[PDB]
Amino acid sequence: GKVYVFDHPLIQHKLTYIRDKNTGTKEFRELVDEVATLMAFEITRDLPLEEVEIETPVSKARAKVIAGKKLGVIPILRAGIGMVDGILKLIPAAKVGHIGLYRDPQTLKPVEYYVKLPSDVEERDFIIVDPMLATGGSAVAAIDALKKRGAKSIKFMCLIAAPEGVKAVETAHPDVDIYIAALDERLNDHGYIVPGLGDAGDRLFGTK
Amino acid sequence: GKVYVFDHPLIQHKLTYIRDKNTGTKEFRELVDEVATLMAFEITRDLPLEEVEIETPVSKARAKVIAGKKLGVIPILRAGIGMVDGILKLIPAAKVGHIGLYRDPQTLKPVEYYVKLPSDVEERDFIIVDPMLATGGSAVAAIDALKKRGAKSIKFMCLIAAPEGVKAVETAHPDVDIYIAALDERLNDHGYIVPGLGDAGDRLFGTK
Ligand SMILES: O=c1ccn([C@@H]2O[C@H](COP(=O)(O)O)[C@@H](O)[C@H]2O)c(=O)[nH]1
Ligand SMILES: O=c1ccn([C@@H]2O[C@H](COP(=O)(O)O)[C@@H](O)[C@H]2O)c(=O)[nH]1
Repeated sequence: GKVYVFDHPLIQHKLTYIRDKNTGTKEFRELVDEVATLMAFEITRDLPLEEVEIETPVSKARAKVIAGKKLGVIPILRAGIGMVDGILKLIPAAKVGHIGLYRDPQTLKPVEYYVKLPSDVEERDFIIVDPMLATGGSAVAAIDALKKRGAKSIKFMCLIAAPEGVKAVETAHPDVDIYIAALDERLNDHGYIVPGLGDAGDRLFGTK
Repeated sequence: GKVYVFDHPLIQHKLTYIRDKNTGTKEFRELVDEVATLMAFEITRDLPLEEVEIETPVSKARAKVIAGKKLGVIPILRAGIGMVDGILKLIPAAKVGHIGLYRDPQTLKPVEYYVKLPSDVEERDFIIVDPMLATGGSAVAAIDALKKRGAKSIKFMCLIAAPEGVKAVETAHPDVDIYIAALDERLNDHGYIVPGLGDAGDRLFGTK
């Protein structure tokens, strides 16, 4: 599918401090939440409009309201929770589901481990969120997880992504669009995005 | 100058409930604040970017930060304060100035009455805010007020505006751009925008 880069100068600005190694855990946490809300605005620019008829204190009028559709925000444990409340600010109605993944010794990919979703799965559109899209491993497992439960609308959103990871998602799931804030250049032997921002989880929780 | 209409479906959605006569003062207040923050995002999409060199926990990097410029938010008493904090959320650094206007018995236009601005006036760009742009009377008086103090960058932003009021501003100040969320059709004998939303001040403060 297509990848959308959100280049708003405010996102770009906050992203810079998010990357800087000197930004402590508290600022990091707060900055990600902010960039999360900002991207939520850009992404929801799609929401279908239906027009009703209201009546202001002056006269009647033809206004518009949001189409009426169910939304689902699903963070990938653990660094994923860092971007939920930010999105929930704009869409308080959206339901929140979580997904855990485990990794085995001699394997090349993560695997579904813990899944909790809202019961109306078949109906609502979902947005899987995770700060980093590296090898695409965790993202793919997560989407496979959702498709298996029958959600037919899946979008992925992250701050920073690596080419390989984007390709991994394209290949495995061409029907899923990707929303990123920046596309870095590559991965290193340990799987970190370069230049990236280090370990999202540690920077967020300030703990292991 | 040019008028920019922000048609984001979220703004359109919230605007509808803002107009509805049945929305009580508390929701109104809160809804305006929200639409204010949302418009603040759209308007600041301009902010110039300068690129610095940071160093993430993984490697060095070339990032961008906001140009560095001073901003001023100036509400027109009284319904103007309803949109300040919403904007301040995105730009906490911006300074806040107020402007009061009085009206005399046999006159056709408002007039500067109370003015308090940050001292760096000559330097910073300002955004005058007021929920409604009706006859354009109050807006013009307000801009005249700022130009007289030597601010050379002035933008006007409101929720709903009437054609006459837009024209009034164009005529009196062609160098000021206008940012609105909706352009209604006309004014009635009492000066209210049709369909509009009634008296912004009463709906906001719930008092006279
Ligand atoms: O530089 C990186 C790369 C990955 N991850 C995290 O490691 C997990 C594995 O991503 P992936 O390698 O499966 O793409 C994801 O939860 C992601 O947030 C980071 O925190 N920093
Ligand atoms: O329908 C309207 C028209 C105007 N005003 C308020 O009355 C003042 C006068 O605007 P104007 O007639 O000078 O344009 C402004 O502060 C504006 O917010 C309203 O509350 N509702």
